[PDB]
Amino acid sequence: VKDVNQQEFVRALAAFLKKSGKLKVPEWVDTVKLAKHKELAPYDENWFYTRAASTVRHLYLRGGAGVGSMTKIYGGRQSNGVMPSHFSRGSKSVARKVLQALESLKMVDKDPSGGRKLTPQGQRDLDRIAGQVAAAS
Amino acid sequence: IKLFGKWSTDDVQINDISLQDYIAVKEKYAKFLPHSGGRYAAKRFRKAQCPIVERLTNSLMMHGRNNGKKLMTVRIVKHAFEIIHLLTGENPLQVLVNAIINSGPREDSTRIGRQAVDVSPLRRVNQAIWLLCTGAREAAFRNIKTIAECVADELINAAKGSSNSYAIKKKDELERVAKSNR
Amino acid sequence: NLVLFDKATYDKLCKEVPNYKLITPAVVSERLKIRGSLARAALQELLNKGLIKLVSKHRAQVIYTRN
Amino acid sequence: EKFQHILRVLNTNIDGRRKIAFAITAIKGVGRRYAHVVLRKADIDLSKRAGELTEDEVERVVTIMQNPRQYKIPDWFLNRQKDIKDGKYSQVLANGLDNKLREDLERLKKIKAHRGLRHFWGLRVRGQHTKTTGRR
Amino acid sequence: QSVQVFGRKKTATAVAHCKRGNGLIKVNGRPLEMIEPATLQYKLLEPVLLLGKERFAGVDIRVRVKGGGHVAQVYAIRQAISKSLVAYYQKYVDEASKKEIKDILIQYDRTLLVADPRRCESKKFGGPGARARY
Amino acid sequence: RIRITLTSRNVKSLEKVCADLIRGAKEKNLKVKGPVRMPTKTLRITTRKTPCGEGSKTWDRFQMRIHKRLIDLHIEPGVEVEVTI
Amino acid sequence: QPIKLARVTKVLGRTGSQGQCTQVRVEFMDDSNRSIIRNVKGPVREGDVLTLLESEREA
RNA sequence: AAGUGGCGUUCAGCCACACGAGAUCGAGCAAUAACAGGUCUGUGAUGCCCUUAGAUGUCCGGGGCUGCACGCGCGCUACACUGAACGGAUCAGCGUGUCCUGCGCCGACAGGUGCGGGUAACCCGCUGAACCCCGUUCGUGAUAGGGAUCGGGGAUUGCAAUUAUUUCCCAUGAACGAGGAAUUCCCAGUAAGUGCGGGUCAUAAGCUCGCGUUGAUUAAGUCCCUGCCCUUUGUACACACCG
Repeated sequence: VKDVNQQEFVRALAAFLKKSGKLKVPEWVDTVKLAKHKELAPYDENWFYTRAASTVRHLYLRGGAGVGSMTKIYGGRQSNGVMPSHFSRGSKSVARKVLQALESLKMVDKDPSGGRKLTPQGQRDLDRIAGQVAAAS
Repeated sequence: IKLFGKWSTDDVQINDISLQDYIAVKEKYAKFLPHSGGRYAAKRFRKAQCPIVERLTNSLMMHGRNNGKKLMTVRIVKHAFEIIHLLTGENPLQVLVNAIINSGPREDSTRIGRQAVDVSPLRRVNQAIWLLCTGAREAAFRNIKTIAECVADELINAAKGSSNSYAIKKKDELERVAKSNR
Repeated sequence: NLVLFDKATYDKLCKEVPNYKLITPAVVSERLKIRGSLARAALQELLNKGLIKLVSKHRAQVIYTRN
Repeated sequence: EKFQHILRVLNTNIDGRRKIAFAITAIKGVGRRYAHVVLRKADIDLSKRAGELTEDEVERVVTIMQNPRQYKIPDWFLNRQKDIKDGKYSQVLANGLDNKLREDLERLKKIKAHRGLRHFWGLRVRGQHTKTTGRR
Repeated sequence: QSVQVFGRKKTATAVAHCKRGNGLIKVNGRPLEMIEPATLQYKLLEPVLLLGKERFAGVDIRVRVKGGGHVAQVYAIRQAISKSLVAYYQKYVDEASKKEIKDILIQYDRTLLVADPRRCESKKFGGPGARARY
Repeated sequence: RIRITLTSRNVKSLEKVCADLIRGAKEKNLKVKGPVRMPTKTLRITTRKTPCGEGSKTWDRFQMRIHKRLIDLHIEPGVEVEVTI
Repeated sequence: QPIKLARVTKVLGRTGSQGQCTQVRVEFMDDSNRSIIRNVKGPVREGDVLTLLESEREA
């Protein structure tokens, strides 16, 4: 997935992941916000496709992450009002349901040592999108 | 050829012979970016060798909010030179050096407990960049006009002596006080 | 100030703005008395047609010019 | 055309010039989070002003705004949930918010509870130190 | 035929593996022009823009970076790439070509071949930082 | 294979028994691995100097360094020895 | 009167209550004569070129 | 202050340069002597006095130290577009761990639950920190700035939270448009921004001790102010001008 821009990679991979209408996309994608340190829900309607494209991209670079790791990857600063701001982990159920959605596409499997890693099928699909963004740039 | 990337460093002349030595632009201090971190705050006259595009970048980080945010001000100077080259077809590096020529107070007054005294060539460029960045900062505190526009307008008006630049109004104010207190 | 274009304002945008030296969602918002949201989306339409060009695009700084 | 500068929704002037997701927040009892979810259930483009809405689309928002549970909005999203009297999970609107905010203050007062007496005395009720702060 | 030279910023240690081959310059597997900070993209290309691509067209460079921040890794990568070519031109090419490379990189900016020893100072009690007090 | 762990608070006495262990075992024709020096541990304790609250916020920093070296082969006061398999 | 251009040749010392003005003997560049002494505000060293707006009085 | 140049009783040294990882790096320790400085509430350090069984011993309940017309002292958050949000991407170090925590499930979050690892360069952990960077909407607007004040609920800690222990969710959306006279800190990886860790800790940071990150403006000077030091001078002071 390297050799290309990682910000346009997750946008083109999400379009491929949405055009391939097989993702789970739970029912509460319209009510949940992605973290307790967030004030509003994601502006984009298809945030579950954007996060799934970015999540499978992190597993390509650092396998065996798991839900606890993706919760830390997508964490950020938490404004506490009149108190100083600290780091806050992301959502656990959002990170867990987006990991199981990638497993339904046979792109992610349970890592034998730790959590979940990338499959040879997912590694192939990610490299195909990585070739499309290179030709389109 | 050495450039910022699109804007050439040559053909940038300096009118005042005084500031010709304390303005680092051509043939020796030409870098692709106004960000090198060369430890210029080490000796007495090390900042005189620092490029004025980086000194303009360092002076735009002036508030408790902007401290330690230089890649932002590099982007501001990068976008300001785009507006400068767009408004005036001349070289943006020429507009910045011409702004220092007109924003440098030649004389100042000191308090005695006044008295007009001369201004060193280094304090001219030191105060010119200070007056230029102060005017563009106050012009964008509450305004839809972005900082890249305020910095560009602060520099094109100073390079032309339009008397609308905040630096020109302050430069003429400090001189007329020393003119009456000499 | 203005949130949606009017017949007297929209025609004012399409005839004299493409003739400006600096075209920016901030400089066209001050003289047309329109808000930055409308001024930003309006300049994106002129870029698609071809009346204006694009000098440099960024998060909070989009610089257009004339053909 | 046919733009509405000031909308009258639930006896509350809604600025039509603002975005649809934030102009609703002028109604008491709804905020930036509850406004987005109501406008998410009712399929309406969020990239339009409040005055750009048709009169039919506005009335559909008021239905979900007053009946959130019917349009699949969970109970944890409501501001008046598990009421002490009827236990009806609901979203108190502009007029109903002040009637609810005033009622529970009267209930905490007639029973002579501590948090009710602190309200009647015009003091901090959540344990704040009032020695140096709260001086108007 | 390969050298491994490290460049050190405050805490960013970038080690460049200059090995013979084609003009490949990658940082942690990613190309040099693909590093996340685009504002500092020219700082990473200074060893290439000054020395020219013809000097790098015979060696592959694979930089591995860890430590420090975003900006510290930028100055550590360009320093590792600058010194890896110098150390390569010293052990496998003549010394005359080494001086032809060093005089170009030193005259532009000495921080490409010499690391600055500036590090964070220890905090003193009675103050918010190293120098400042309450 | 035997791994000998050596932990002490003074490097001079810790390397003194470390050299005698390598030299004492090298004469027995035993292939030994060199002394692997674990990262030193500094036990920081920053206390308040004054036994009351009148001091001018003067803190005193204490350190207790614990150096660790292991020897894998196939004693002075202040040095801990622990052999394994 | 024109704006005269002088060059710093010798830095004498620091003047002023707080030592903010440096007393410098500044000669002119058009001719070797007129080695006047001026009070300069800011960092000055031997070799600087000053822009004298008024060069009549010594002070 | 080794080399070179210059300034100097061509001395002590200073300034500028070449070379070089550096050309004043940051603590600790710290004399003679003084205070009626702090500490009996750190001590099974302690004189004396006082209380000694209806106790000032000691235990267990409940309350208080949080009480609020107010006058101040350290702080945090702000007054935004050099920005808030939403999303993408991408980088630390100090250090702790019998409690620190990893994975698979449950939940919107806070949680819960089973299986695990680590008495540790081994596991947490390649500490995927934040600011920052790149997109995306917001557009003088007391506003998508600010999140104070209150309502209704979900949890966790513990024997037990009401005077809300903390935490989460929804709602409520106040003063505050850079701040008077005054006043503080600071000369380079420094100020400042930014987050992390340790101490406190059953529950636990707006404090403090550390850590890295981003990273400047100005200054290489002066007794002008304010502080002490020294010499000279005066003294009827010597418990020493609190004379």
